[PDB]
Amino acid sequence: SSAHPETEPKWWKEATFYQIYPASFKDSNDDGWGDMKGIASKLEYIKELGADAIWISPFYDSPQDDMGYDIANYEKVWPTYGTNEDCFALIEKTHKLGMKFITDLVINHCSSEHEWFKESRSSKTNPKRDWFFWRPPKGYDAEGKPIPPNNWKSYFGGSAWTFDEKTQEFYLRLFCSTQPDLNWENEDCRKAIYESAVGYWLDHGVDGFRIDVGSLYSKVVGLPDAPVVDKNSTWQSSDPYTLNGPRIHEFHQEMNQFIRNRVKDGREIMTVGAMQHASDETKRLYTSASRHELSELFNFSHTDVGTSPLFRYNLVPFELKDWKIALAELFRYINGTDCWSTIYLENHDQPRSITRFGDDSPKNRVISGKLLSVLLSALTGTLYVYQGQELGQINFKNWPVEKYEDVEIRNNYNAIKEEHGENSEEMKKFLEAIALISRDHARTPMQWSREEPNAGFSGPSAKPWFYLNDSFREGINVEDEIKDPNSVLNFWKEALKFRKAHKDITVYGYDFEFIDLDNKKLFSFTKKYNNKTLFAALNFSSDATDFKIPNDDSSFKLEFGNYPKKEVDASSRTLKPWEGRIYISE
Ligand SMILES: OC[C@H]1O[C@H](O)[C@H](O)[C@@H](O)[C@@H]1O
Ligand SMILES: [Ca+2]
Repeated sequence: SSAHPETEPKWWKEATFYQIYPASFKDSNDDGWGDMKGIASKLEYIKELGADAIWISPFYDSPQDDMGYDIANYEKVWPTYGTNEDCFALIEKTHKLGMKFITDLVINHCSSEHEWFKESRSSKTNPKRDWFFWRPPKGYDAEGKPIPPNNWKSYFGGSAWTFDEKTQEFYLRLFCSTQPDLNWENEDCRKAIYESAVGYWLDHGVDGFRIDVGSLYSKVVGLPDAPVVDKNSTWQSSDPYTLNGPRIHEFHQEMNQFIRNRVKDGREIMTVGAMQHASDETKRLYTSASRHELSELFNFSHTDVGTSPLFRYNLVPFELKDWKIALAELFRYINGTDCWSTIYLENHDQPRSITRFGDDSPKNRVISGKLLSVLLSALTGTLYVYQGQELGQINFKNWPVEKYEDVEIRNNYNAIKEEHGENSEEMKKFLEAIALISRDHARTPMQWSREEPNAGFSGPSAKPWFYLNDSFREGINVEDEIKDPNSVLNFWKEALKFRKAHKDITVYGYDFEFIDLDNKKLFSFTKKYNNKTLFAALNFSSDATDFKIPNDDSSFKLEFGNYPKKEVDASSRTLKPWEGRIYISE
């Protein structure tokens, strides 16, 4: 383990994080929106699951045009969630339970309702004009409408610019129309961002930050028209000019130094960057401890599988190997370095992992949910569990498009309508995809009980902010799963206990090697830690599947799996349907 600097322990390397989506976790006052008192009341549940830390999605004052990711004030809790004091009390309660607390740092962009933008947009001459990206129209079209400065596509569809009538210029918004991008080229802007979004929260005791689209802060000068890579789209991905831009490391080093100098009590701060995509070299530049940038990052290749590179909402075929390789992108690069990795399958931007990567049928949803838990329990990196993942939550079914809340759905729908027609092949493909891929599959209220109609998320008379998934009626809820010894919840409790007990090789294991990489059913690998060897054999299929242990002898003992502990023949070399096994040799 000496030629493996990545094995140096840190609280944040071996912490299991639980991600809370505040709108959808727990309502304490029957207004249909989750809130901080709700979260506080459920911290014991999170601790009992086995979590070491929580990440709460944005709870700051926000119009909710992107459900919190459009922030109007970094220093004020959205009143519907509570007061600032409620938040400080929540941080303290988390701490007093022996858990760490990270907050979501959303500083590529802010709300157009933020005072910075209200000032910026007020004239062309004000001190904050250049805190955002303002450009004149490229020209005017044949109908007299202003043409945006370039061809860039919003992450939510359509143009990445919005026209301001008052000042007669467009402003850049990679996200929704009310999320203007902050101009990191402006040093005064960067310093104000650090003070408000970072310093305030450090002063109030956070243990770290999850950094929203942290790879987007550096725009290539001139904001040039992007390559026309999609021949059936008006607008084009800005990635070459916005993703991992030339100043991105400079900016992350500066922010890291700010954090180091602002902390008052010497505590260890974790940063996890949602960096989206990066070469292995770029990943190392971000997460090498000696670089003083990020602690770790999320890379999205494993959650991209089965979606077109040109458009997330066009489905494409994939095979198990594609997912194996994409998952391994998270962690293989750290081998023999001072870098660190993340491990996750779900977040508030993703559909449910059982639906995507298991089998959500009534027959297989439990066993395949447990299989995914076996996989994640054994992988190197900081593990994240998303609210409801531990219950084996699945995608919702048969929802009409108008039922979806997500601005990502609404804006993409409207762009397709405009470009291709509502009754088009392009629309049909989109509607097919949303049923599998929409962020909204993550966002239906948390299911605490079988109680009609709100599943214990709120009282029975409340109208939830977003519809319940019918799955609560099918036993996917906290109360029913606690009482079922065979539940996905009780299994996740076991998986986290197993991971912690064997943390040297589960959390810090190295020299990851695939076994039978091409296999369309078997996901198998080994890892090392000094004298120890971990071997995984995981059957992602309803068919029985054979496996071999490389250098198989007598030392390989079965330490964890999803089939009944007393019924499994450890010497057998065929996995049952959806069976997973972790063997450890010493
Ligand atoms: O902040 C803009 C977007 O950034 C990331 O994708 C966030 O995780 C997502 O929820 C948000 O819509
Ligand atoms: Ca509420």
